[PDB]
Amino acid sequence: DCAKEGEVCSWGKKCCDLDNFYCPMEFIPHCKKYKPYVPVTTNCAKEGEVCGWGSKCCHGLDCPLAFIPYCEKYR
Amino acid sequence: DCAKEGEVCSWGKKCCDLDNFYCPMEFIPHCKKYKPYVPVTTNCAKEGEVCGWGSKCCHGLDCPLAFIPYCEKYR
Amino acid sequence: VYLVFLFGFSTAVVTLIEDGKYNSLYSTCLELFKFTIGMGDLEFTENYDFKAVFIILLLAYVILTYILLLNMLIALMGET
Amino acid sequence: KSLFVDSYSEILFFVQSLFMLVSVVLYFSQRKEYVASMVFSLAMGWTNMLYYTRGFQQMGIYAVMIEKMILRDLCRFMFVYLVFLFGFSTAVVTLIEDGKYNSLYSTCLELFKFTIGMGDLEFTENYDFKAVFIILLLAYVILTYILLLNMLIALMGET
Amino acid sequence: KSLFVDSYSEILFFVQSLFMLVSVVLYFSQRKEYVASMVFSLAMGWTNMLYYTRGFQQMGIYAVMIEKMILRDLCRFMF
Ligand SMILES: CCCCCCCCCCCCC(=O)O[C@@H](COC(=O)CCC)COP(=O)(O)O[C@H]1[C@H](O)[C@@H](O)[C@@H](O)[C@@H](O)[C@@H]1O
Ligand SMILES: CCCCCCCCCCCCC(=O)O[C@@H](COC(=O)CCC)COP(=O)(O)O[C@H]1[C@H](O)[C@@H](O)[C@@H](O)[C@@H](O)[C@@H]1O
Ligand SMILES: CCCCCCCCCCC(=O)O[C@H](COC(=O)CCCCC)COP(=O)(O)OCCN
Ligand SMILES: CCCCCCCCCCC(=O)O[C@H](COC(=O)CCCCC)COP(=O)(O)OCCN
Ligand SMILES: CCCCCCCCCCC(=O)O[C@H](COC(=O)CCCCC)COP(=O)(O)OCCN
Ligand SMILES: CCCCCCCCCCC(=O)O[C@H](COC(=O)CCCCC)COP(=O)(O)OCCN
Repeated sequence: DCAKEGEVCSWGKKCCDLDNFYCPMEFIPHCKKYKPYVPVTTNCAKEGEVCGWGSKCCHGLDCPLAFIPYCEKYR
Repeated sequence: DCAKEGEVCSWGKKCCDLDNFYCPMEFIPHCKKYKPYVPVTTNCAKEGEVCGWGSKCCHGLDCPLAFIPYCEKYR
Repeated sequence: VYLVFLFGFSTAVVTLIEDGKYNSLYSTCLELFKFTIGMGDLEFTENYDFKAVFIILLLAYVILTYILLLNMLIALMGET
Repeated sequence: KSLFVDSYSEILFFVQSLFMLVSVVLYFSQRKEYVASMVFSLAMGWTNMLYYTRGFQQMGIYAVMIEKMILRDLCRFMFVYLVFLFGFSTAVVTLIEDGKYNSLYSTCLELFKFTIGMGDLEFTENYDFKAVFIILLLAYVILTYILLLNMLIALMGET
Repeated sequence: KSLFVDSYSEILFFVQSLFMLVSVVLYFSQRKEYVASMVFSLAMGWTNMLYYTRGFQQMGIYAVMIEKMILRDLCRFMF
């Protein structure tokens, strides 16, 4: 049968229902429940600010690939 | 402007709308129209018959990866 | 020598994982051959039963074939 | 010291036998882990076919050359390679605590993939310290892939 | 002359120390950038383990060969 949360997985035994639980990659992994998607909020960088060097950007922007990238609206 | 069907593409000029366009990979390509799609008609192989060696299965079936494969009702 | 190593690790992998692209010797032999020419598929997105034993076999195979034997072939051609 | 330096084939055949016996013990103890033992016997059992390459001169000399490549060249390579891998792995895990890089094991695998030519220099994810990550990965790739891995081929040629 | 032609290991240990001090300065100034200075000092540190390969003959000669490979061959190829 399947392994429940908190039990050792992948040594000949899968986790239970995979919409709710997963087996991580850690060489003796234990089944863990998923976690929700918390949205990004303050402490992010805003539009026109230096992204990448220690501060990500909020939802409505993209941080380009450049040496000193600035977040911008992507259309 | 864009190039119409039959004109030479990719030498500094894209063709017009994607619904009737594909610039082939031919080193002097011409804009061509997407043909309609027909499913696998007759002359296919049937389930339990040999596939791969000059005959392909019909759309309800699939040909596995083996030296002498046979059409199977996949899933 | 290469075919001896290939068939050995192929049989082991097929025995370990009976399903999901490794349900035959032909498929598993091809998938392990792809590692030799540098286009392997080390994704590990699948939920196999004996993962973390699978990984040890693949790492051992890769070290034996890719790093050791191929560079040895280059050395021997240079000697010839 | 004699076993540590000589009679390797006896050790390998013995270890194959040990894996088989442990597999039988786990079989009759009503465990599923016996398969994990069994395959380690099987994968060894084919490689020990090379023992029989003696008795044919060309293949025998080839096998002896394999033996000296393993002991003299590969053993020195792997020590330095593991030191560099572990160093950059710890740095990357410290920098980026989330998503393929939240453990030493996952990060070690993802860095190991670069050496065998199936890396992942994508940088599509939204990390806090992107653009430092790129510098670390470029340094790692230059040090391992270009310098050390070709140096191994040169040393094998000399040997 | 000897600051670049010779005595590499003294320079590399010194540069590791400089990265550590810059990390401390950034730490107490309320800047997250102190992480960036930290990890470089970590990544250099595990590389400076090769300094101790002397005292073992085979690894010592191997490390000297690595030094010469960097300074002779790689520095033209990269150009
Ligand atoms: C998951 C599993 C994968 C692991 C597979 C690992 C590779 C197996 C490769 C197949 C090896 C079989 C074999 O052919 O055995 C090899 C030993 O394996 C190795 O090379 C290193 C193993 C590390 C030769 O051993 P040999 O008995 O010939 O030793 C010699 C004496 O006989 C002789 O009298 C002289 O004293 C001479 O100096 C001695 O050396
Ligand atoms: C995140 C970014 C990491 C960058 C890391 C870059 C690789 C470091 C590799 C490990 C370096 C440790 C080491 O051990 O450094 C090596 C050399 O460094 C290099 O490989 C190139 C550095 C540039 C030995 O330095 P050494 O002090 O012994 O110099 C020798 C004198 O002792 C002796 O008297 C002789 O006169 C001799 O001619 C001198 O050379
Ligand atoms: C030859 C080619 C090698 C390439 C692969 C290298 C993988 C080594 C993993 C290093 C490691 O550091 O592995 C950690 C320690 O365990 C071991 O793995 C012991 C066996 C390792 C024996 C050296 C993983 O443990 P963890 O619980 O997942 O730590 C995560 C904390 N949250
Ligand atoms: C060893 C292997 C090397 C592979 C990676 C090479 C990347 C080099 C980029 C070259 C460059 O020329 O980089 C441009 C100039 O700036 C710098 O980056 C200076 C610092 C660079 C120090 C040399 C990028 O600037 P940008 O603003 O993003 O240009 C976009 C304009 N809209
Ligand atoms: C160094 C790495 C090489 C890899 C790429 C090789 C490309 C050559 C293709 C050969 C060919 O067969 O190319 C034919 C002619 O094109 C040319 O190529 C001309 C130049 C040939 C002179 C060398 C194909 O004819 P087509 O009109 O382009 O396509 C219609 C077909 N029904
Ligand atoms: C040089 C590089 C080689 C890389 C590719 C090697 C692929 C060969 C696979 C070997 C094998 O062992 O192939 C099996 C036996 O058949 C043959 O293929 C005979 C011809 C083989 C001649 C020796 C596959 O048969 P199957 O029916 O699909 O078995 C699955 C049962 N469900």
